[PDB]
Amino acid sequence: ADSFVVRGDEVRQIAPGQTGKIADYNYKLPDDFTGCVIAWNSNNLDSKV
Amino acid sequence: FASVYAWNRKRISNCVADYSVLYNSTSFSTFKCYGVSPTKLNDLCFTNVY
Ligand SMILES: *[C@@H]1O[C@H](CO)[C@@H](O)[C@H](O)[C@H]1NC(C)=O
Repeated sequence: ADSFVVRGDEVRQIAPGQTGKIADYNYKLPDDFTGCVIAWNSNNLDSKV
Repeated sequence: FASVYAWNRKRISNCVADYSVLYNSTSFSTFKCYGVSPTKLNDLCFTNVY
């Protein structure tokens, strides 16, 4: 299980074959990756005034 | 920008498509490609970009 926190617009980059800023410099998946990807909003936990 | 019923078309030529300078300014919610994989964009040269 690999866990992290990313912006809501960059959730689409956590997929095989994607490109962008997260997929190029931060976290990249293999082309023959097997397994699942789960992502949920946490605005009431990781954000503060 | 232009309205959707009067969408603006612009020709692009004689340039180098780096697209890494957009990482600081804007974040794209939708980005799809048809006929070419996104990871192969840095290894290609195009003919008429519109
Ligand atoms: C662009 O990057 C600089 C530092 O590299 C940063 O201070 C600035 O906020 C960035 N631009 C935007 C619109 O966030």
